[PDB]
Amino acid sequence: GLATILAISTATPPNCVIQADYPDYYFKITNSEHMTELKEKFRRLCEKSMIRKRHMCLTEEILKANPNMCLHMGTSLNARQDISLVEVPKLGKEAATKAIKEWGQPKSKITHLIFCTSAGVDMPGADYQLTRLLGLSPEVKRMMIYQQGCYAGATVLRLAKDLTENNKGSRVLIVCSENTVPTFRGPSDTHIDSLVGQALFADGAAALIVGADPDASIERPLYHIVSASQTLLPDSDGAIEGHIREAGLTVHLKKDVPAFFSANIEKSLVDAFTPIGISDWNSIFWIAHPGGPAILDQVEEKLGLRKDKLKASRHVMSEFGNMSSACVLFILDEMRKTCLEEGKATTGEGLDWGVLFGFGPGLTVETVVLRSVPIE
Amino acid sequence: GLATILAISTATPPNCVIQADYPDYYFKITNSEHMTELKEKFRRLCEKSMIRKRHMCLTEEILKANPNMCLHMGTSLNARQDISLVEVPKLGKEAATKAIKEWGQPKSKITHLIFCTSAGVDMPGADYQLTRLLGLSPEVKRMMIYQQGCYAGATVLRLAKDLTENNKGSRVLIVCSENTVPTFRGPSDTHIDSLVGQALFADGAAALIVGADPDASIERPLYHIVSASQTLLPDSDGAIEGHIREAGLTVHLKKDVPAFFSANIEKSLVDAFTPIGISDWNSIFWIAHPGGPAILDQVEEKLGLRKDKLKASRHVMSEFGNMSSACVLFILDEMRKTCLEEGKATTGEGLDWGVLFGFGPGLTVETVVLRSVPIE
Ligand SMILES: CC(C)(COP(=O)(O)OP(=O)(O)OC[C@H]1O[C@@H](n2cnc3c(N)ncnc32)[C@H](O)[C@@H]1OP(=O)(O)O)[C@@H](O)C(=O)NCCC(=O)NCCS
Ligand SMILES: CC(C)(COP(=O)(O)OP(=O)(O)OC[C@H]1O[C@@H](n2cnc3c(N)ncnc32)[C@H](O)[C@@H]1OP(=O)(O)O)[C@@H](O)C(=O)NCCC(=O)NCCS
Repeated sequence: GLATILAISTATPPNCVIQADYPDYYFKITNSEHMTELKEKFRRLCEKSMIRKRHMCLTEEILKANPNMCLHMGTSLNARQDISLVEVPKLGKEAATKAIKEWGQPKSKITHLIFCTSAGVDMPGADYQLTRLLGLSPEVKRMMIYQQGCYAGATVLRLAKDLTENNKGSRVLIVCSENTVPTFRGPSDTHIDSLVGQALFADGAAALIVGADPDASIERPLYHIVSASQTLLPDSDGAIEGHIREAGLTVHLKKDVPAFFSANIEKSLVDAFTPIGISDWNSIFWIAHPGGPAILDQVEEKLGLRKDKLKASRHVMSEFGNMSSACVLFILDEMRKTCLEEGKATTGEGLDWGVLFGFGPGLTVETVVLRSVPIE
Repeated sequence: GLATILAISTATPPNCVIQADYPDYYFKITNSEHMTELKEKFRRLCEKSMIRKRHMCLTEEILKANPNMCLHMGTSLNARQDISLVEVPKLGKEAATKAIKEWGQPKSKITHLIFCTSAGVDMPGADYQLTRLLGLSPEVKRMMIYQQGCYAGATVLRLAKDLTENNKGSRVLIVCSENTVPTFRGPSDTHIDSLVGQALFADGAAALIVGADPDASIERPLYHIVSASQTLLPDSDGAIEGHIREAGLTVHLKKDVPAFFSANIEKSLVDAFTPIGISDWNSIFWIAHPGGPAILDQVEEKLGLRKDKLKASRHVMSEFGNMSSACVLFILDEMRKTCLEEGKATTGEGLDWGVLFGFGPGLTVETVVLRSVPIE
């Protein structure tokens, strides 16, 4: 009777940028090539990011039409909203349609909708827009999770667990849709942490169907959501902040963000897995939000993870970059697809128990304990 | 085993405005006294609003320091954010402290926090700020409900029901905190619907403790949350919209908003109460979001409600105005207090079953079915 993931799909905007080409493109389109040292610093950030490509619905053409978006602090929120508020549900609809097709049931059986984005707020919200675009029932029970940043891919699983398990027959559609329209901006030699965001953030959407008590004749379980926790890390106030301003969403990142997450992550593992009798962190499958490669590297080092535990998470980071809440859902899709292709015994890389982590502002750690499903 | 409201408290900023004096004050502080006809129109709106007073943390002094807030469309989002993002959790903390005192248990027993506001978004959110201000456990499970407008006082009860009932031992703190900092603006003879907002919107916060399985030795039930639904009204797209812009939160209201809600409300009553065997809408106690007096008047007329059914809802509207999500929680507090004072048989005006309605963008109707508790 646990909430069960029944289908997962993803979508990205067509427009792609090769990370190796990005420092030249970025410093040219923002008219900052005279910033020779800052460009080389950005080059190092992009090289160290461990990202091969990123999708961005923002094109050279759109940026030329909105030049204040290319300044560091140009007045541009209205322009960003005009673009993003249409894009967020549109990209989410692409992912949702594919998830519903995989699931194979009529959309009239979707009783709940969770929509999640940090790319722009509006009233009514992206949940309303998606409900109308998909033609969901007017009576769909909606939860709109706005502006919760990079841990929210786990938040929506924590939410979906309680919705589906407390409501017999319920089926929840989850949609996360994120993009760089509010955060893209030109460079500043007094805002290096803003450059880090320019090296990492990307567009993407993911959609899931979740329900308790699957009908084995028509539905196929992929993961079970066993537990979901959330905690704030000690002494971490101010380490990640994002402010919605006249210049868009400004991003503020302290250098010891990776150290906070790696220094505290084992406590979440202990609290989540000791009650189950589990203590070997290499004996569980891992989905870790790739907020940056340094978070994943330092967690790996601190815990002594074998070097392939984080392969699925690093693969999504490499092929898609930091798509905020969407990343962990992309990673679940990657792992179950790869396990089916490679003939593994379970959707969790042949292991039975797994952990999914969201990392973001607070500092907040979201810890979800999963069970895999056998692949017969 | 139903989610049960165990404590309710409210808070308002000290600064109060008498509605009879507001047209003169408003047209003076916005430098618009030459708008003689528009001022009289605003006078009629304030007279017809059925509001006696409103609380607003915004003072003449603060508005003088932020003159772009007094224009109709002056660039002012940064100024509004600077004020509102501090005020929202501060006013919420005042209500939360009082609710926790009423409840009487240690704040370490609060396992979940729902924070709700449409007065300003930030990362981390007001839930984070409140957790630190109150000293809740770092492991409190937080849900941040941003920008869902006037139906969200019911949304948080719908959310709290599933959180508490799916988690044994859980106790949820709900805080709604709303204010006029993002919406206050000067008048425009081409934006009459914006004037309607200036006549109606107000500041306030409410806080509740909710939990299933109350401990009768230490806790006192006030209401049980039996069911919670949400629906979009047919052909209503665009009737209420709110946009987060460089000039703040702009408000857009069609004239037939009251007709949409009154024409469709009985369907929600039918769906919610027919399965319980209830059809007499005068036989249940009522909590109705006072989005404007015309909504309450037209619902009353359409359904044939006796003229005192909406007394508690109209009382809160009169003494506090439209505080968005906080209103329905103020009304629950008023009704249980009044019923205790007047010696009624139940916290629901002596009736056993009750309905609580949230109204807002979509158009969305939130329908919560309540049970009262006997007063011995
Ligand atoms: C950004 C990142 C990929 C850079 O990788 P790295 O080069 O191996 O790490 P380094 O310490 O060598 O950083 C290289 C340079 O960027 C600077 N830098 C990195 N993070 C920075 C930050 N948050 N603020 C300011 N400068 C920063 C470093 O100081 C260094 O500058 P310098 O060589 O001129 O002295 C890596 O630091 C990372 O993944 N950080 C976590 C990112 C994060 O916070 N994600 C959450 C976003 S919501
Ligand atoms: C605003 C309100 C109190 C006015 O009460 P009322 O005077 O009895 O109703 P009226 O139709 O006579 O309105 C008076 C005037 O305001 C105008 N008006 C009212 N609502 C308006 C709107 N949404 N847009 C533009 N004008 C509006 C009317 O046209 C009328 O102007 P006029 O006399 O010069 O022709 C009442 O209409 C109400 O409660 N409306 C619902 C408010 C609402 O939408 N709340 C949700 C906010 S999120």
